[PDB]
Amino acid sequence: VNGTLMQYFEWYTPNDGQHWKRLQNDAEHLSDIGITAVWIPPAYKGLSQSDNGYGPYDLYDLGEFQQKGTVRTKYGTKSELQDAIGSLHSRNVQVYGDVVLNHKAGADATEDVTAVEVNPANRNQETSEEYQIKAWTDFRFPGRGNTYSDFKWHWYHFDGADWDESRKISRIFKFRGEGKAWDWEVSSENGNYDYLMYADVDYDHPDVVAETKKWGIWYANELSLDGFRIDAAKHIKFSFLRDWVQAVRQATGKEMFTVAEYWQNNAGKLENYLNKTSFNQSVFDVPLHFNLQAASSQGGGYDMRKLLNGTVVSKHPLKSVTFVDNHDTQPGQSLESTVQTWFKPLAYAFILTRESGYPQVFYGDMYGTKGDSQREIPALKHKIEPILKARKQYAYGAQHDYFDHHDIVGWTREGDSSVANSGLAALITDGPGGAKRMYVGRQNAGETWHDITGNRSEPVVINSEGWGEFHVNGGSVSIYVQR
Ligand SMILES: [Ca+2]
Ligand SMILES: [Ca+2]
Ligand SMILES: [Ca+2]
Ligand SMILES: [Ca+2]
Ligand code: NA
Repeated sequence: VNGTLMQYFEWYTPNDGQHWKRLQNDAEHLSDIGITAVWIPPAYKGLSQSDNGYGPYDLYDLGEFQQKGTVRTKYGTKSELQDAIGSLHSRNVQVYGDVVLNHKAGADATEDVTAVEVNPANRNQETSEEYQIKAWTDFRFPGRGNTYSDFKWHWYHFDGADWDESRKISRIFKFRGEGKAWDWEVSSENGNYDYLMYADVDYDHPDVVAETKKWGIWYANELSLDGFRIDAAKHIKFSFLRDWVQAVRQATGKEMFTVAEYWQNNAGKLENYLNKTSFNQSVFDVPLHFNLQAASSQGGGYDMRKLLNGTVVSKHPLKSVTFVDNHDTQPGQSLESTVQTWFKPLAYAFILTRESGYPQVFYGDMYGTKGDSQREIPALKHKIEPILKARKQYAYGAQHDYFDHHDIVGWTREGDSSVANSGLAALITDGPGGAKRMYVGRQNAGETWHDITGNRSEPVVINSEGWGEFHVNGGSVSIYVQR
């Protein structure tokens, strides 16, 4: 059966501490609709209870130690998360944990550090003489003590930070120590993009490297994780991420599927990351997201024949996780670039019914986003579920592509003899509707097919040769399958 990932959170998921309970409760629904793996938000204690997890304070605190004035994380307690995972597993759904290793946030105290400022546009350039700062680098874990790990962090485990408590100024500070330098290889944007936010981990420090691998193995074993989602990969030494994934696989003996968030609309840079990590991990198909977003925003003017241009799925399908939107691209967020609602079902058809790539459904698209703009994403589950059913029950067999018109494009799947009544014919259009003759396999001759989305009520009969004349409404999607 085809695999389908679900990102199970959005930016505005509530800080009610009930998200793991929500997931546990949704396990049956997710398995029923065909989700086979869930990517959960960072599960460890952030700089505050309300942090989404991307400002992690203590990786070893999964919502079980009193730190930051709370036991639970934003999402709930450790036991609640373990219950959610147990429910998913009972329904043959896997769980991928989010791994936030770039930086640490929320230090317990400052320390005196010799530092230099660097150019924000070229971090390889020092722009001040050395001076003393007070940086937030002492991480002591007062509520955990030595439980699980007696490692304590200090300035020297980091390459830099962006705040000096002495002068109360925000700059990119690079620390001075013994052979300190920004890590390589990382994205070359801004000269060296090792530094992003908070206190940047130094992946040159041998103790840090060993400790982080130890943590990775611990985290997998503690939650019985089936794989990982790596946050902010372009800001972390690539050979380190390569080795870290391998270390966890060696210890567990498990596949440990991993997808990295390498946030760059550049297929060539994404391919470089794949090479530098020995093709041991997938990447999100950032270019495809941007293409889909472009099509959704040009009011019909986008050349739909070009949807696959420059995408990772077109070049390294087996290493691509395709997606429509995420918590960073949703309205009001840092990488805001939302696929417009009218086009969203078309985009889901594109990632869920095509043969290549590992598609990811976004919780915010299914259930809606709860931000404060007058342009939040509505709950589109009623439009995505039919497309998920198309994936689960019909998207099998040989695929034929029809990227042959500036608005109306489509593809078919012939079905597989081992999946009863499988096969489909999909059409999408960014402009006025119309028709397209497409081949669905001579073995489907004479069959009555119908649009599983309900957008069109008229059935299509496959002729004696395996060709059907399919129809799509304007700015819409139709996916035809056996009646
Ligand atoms: Ca370094
Ligand atoms: Ca970094
Ligand atoms: Ca067009
Ligand atoms: Ca058939
Ligand atoms: Na670093």
